[PDB]
Amino acid sequence: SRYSPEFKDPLIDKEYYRKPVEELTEEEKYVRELKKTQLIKAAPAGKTSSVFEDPVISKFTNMMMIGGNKVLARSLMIQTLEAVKRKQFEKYHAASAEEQATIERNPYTIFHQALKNCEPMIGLVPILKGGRFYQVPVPLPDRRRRFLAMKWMITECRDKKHQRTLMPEKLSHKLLEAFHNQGPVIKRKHDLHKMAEANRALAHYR
Amino acid sequence: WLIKEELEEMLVEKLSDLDYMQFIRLLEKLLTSQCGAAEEEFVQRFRRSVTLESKKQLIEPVQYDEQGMAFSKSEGKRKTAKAEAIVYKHGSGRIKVNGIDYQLYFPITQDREQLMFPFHFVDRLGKHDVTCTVSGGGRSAQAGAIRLAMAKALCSFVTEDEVEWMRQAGLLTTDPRVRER
Amino acid sequence: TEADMEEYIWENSSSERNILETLLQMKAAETKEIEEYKKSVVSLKNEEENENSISQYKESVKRLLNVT
Amino acid sequence: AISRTNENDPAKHGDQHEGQHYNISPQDLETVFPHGLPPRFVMQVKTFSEACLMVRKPALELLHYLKNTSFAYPAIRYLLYGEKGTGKTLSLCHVIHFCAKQDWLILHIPDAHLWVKNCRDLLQSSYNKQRFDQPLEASTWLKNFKTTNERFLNQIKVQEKYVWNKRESTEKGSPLGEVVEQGITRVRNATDAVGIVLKELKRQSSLGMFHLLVAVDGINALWGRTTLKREDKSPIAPEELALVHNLRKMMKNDWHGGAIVSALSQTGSLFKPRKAYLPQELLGKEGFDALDPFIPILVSNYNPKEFESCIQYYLENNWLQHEKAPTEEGKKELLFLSNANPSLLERHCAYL
Ligand SMILES: Nc1ncnc2c1ncn2[C@@H]1O[C@H](COP(=O)(O)OP(=O)(O)OP(=O)(O)O)[C@@H](O)[C@H]1O
Ligand SMILES: Nc1nc2c(ncn2[C@@H]2O[C@H](COP(=O)(O)OP(=O)(O)O)[C@@H](O)[C@H]2O)c(=O)[nH]1
Ligand SMILES: [Mg+2]
Repeated sequence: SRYSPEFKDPLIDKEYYRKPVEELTEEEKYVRELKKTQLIKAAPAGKTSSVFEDPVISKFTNMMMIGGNKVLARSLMIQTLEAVKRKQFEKYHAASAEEQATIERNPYTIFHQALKNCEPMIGLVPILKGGRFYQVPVPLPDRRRRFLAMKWMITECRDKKHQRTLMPEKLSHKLLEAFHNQGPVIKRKHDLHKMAEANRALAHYR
Repeated sequence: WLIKEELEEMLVEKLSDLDYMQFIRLLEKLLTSQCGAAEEEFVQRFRRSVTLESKKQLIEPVQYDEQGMAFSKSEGKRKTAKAEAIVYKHGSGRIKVNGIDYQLYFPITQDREQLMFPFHFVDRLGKHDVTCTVSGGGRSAQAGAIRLAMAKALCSFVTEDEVEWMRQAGLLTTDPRVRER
Repeated sequence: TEADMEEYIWENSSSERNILETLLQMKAAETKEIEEYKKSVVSLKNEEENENSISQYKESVKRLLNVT
Repeated sequence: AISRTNENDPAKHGDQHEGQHYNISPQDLETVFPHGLPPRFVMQVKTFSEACLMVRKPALELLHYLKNTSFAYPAIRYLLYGEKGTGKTLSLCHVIHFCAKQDWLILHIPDAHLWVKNCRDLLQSSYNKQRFDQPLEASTWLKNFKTTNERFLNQIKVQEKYVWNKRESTEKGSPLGEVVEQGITRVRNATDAVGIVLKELKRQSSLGMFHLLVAVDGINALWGRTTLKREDKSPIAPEELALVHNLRKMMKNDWHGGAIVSALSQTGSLFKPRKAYLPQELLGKEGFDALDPFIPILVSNYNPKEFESCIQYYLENNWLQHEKAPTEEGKKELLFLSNANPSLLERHCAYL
């Protein structure tokens, strides 16, 4: 690393600094004073003080990226968001008066909720002890399941049975299915929670 | 605090670790009390410098163009891209990159995000005019070099507290990450 | 030949013949203006093309064609 | 609704409507614009279930010129120019809508760039063996020309006997629609049917039967270059295409009773840099000589009033779903990221 150990990662939060000195506790006051002496790394290309910044969508874009092509990854992500928004508007205009109160048209809400509906609570760990591999259950950290939701979504949308359907249209359809607790990714979550229930005795091995 | 070996040099006597700690505890106890001028000089005898300038970023001086408009110039570098920005005290948010409007120079939305970051952080969007010249590098390197130059130039027209806030956000630090051999 | 030229000569040009034909047709349907028109055309053909030159040409052509 | 205007008749718009949106009825949409509107404005129409156009200074000036047009003088060439995605195509569409409501004959070319690239079925014209025909691209235009001007095709009547083949011919005095029909049925005679139509419309309009509007978007394609090749892998010049060669005759001001309105476009252009937008840069020497004298009208980015009204229109359609977009900080961020450019603003607001 070209940064020395002294350098600390920057805090881009714009509302943090505007917090009044009166609201500062003694501990937070000490942290603020300490940070002044410290060296800070240059903020990286990416996150910004922009009010539209969404770390989850940035991570999803980074995980769709291939070969450093971030322009194409972001183009695909924005096309997916636009397709989701247009499909929801189309479904909203064709709805009855009472059905229009339960149709979500905000694409960010749909994306976050879809990625929440695919997170597995428990997982499996391959562990060979007796000369035979044993898949023991384990509860996943929050980071691990948050990563797994995105990885499963991307892998499902890259499956080759989806033939000549361009990526944005596939991804919007998968997101809208997962929004309603349907589709192959929710099935992949359920079939993991079932293979981790059919091995609840091997947990003791861990 | 004076470190053990140079304390030995000052005393011209070899001394252990524990007695060094005892001396330093006495010095701290003296510092806590309402030490006077002579006492502060005595304590200063046993303290070298590590520099407090990490606190303070250097503020550029405000210059004046022939029309009488106040402005400030600064420079930045990212990978091989090198940028020099001129920020005018009063403006309407017009950024000119190499004599071209910024949205025409930077088609990609991300670079425009990068140019937006410094002014947006201090809530001064639409309140300055920028005339920058960048050279070398690629799209993102040029965007980052411009962003650093505008941050350094904008340091002149904000409060010292906002200068520190920009420093803590990583907006005034050259990024040293470059291609390895 | 015209292709060899590095300066624009308004006299005996496509622009000159076009504007003459247009004015003859206007007279059938029914100068400083032509001087300013040729100045604008020569500027656009020789110097750099900016929006100021384009606007100057627009005003000249509007006055020639009686557009307001 | 501060962003909307109830005066939905383009003949009565003035400077007080600048920045306000007026609605185009579905009937006018399907009649006047089978092909005119930009591809990404049609998406907005389908999503919002309405086609609302903002009234801007370019279109207002171009309408004020057309209202005071003397139909005895030769047709005047108006050229809309401006930076990329600034609103020149939609200003042209505004003017086309104004002229259609006053019973003009609309000769609208949605994009002249399509006729100089990516043609699979290129033929040699039987009428003239040194020119090529584009039956797919001419038959596609003929159907929509029939749709837009269905009324006049029976009132207008040809003035010569046209021979399609030894068996089939159109006799003098027949309605023009028949010719159109002959182009729509047998695409082999599509390009020949287009030229005849032009030959009629430029001629009879002089006689005074109707007022003709020649609206050509992406006009800079006619005097440029093509990416079309022969069988010996040689380049074909634009003047060797019959469809292009016949349209250049409409641009010359050797007729009266109409106006020629044009719009430059670097989008879809061939062998032009991205940042070229000025009339000479895009037209070329030949194109500028062909159009000179012409009136160039500049289209710019949204001014603050127009930008605020556009964002208010999007909000009134509930098209900005992000919670921070309505706020003032969000509007400042949108303004900076787009720089008030209508196209960039629309694209960024699309996924918000
Ligand atoms: N008068 C207008 N009313 C409503 N929307 C407009 C108007 N002008 C521009 N826009 C918005 O800008 C987008 C792009 O505008 P337009 O299609 O007219 O581009 P253009 O200036 O012809 O550019 P290009 O060179 O890309 O063809 C339109 O889709 C619409 O979103
Ligand atoms: N198939 C066919 N096409 C015709 C006939 N007459 C005119 N056209 C077409 O309509 C256009 C009329 O425009 P014109 O001024 O005559 O151009 P020209 O080729 O130089 O003679 C021509 O380009 C032809 O393509 C005709 O008698 N038969
Ligand atoms: Mg256009």
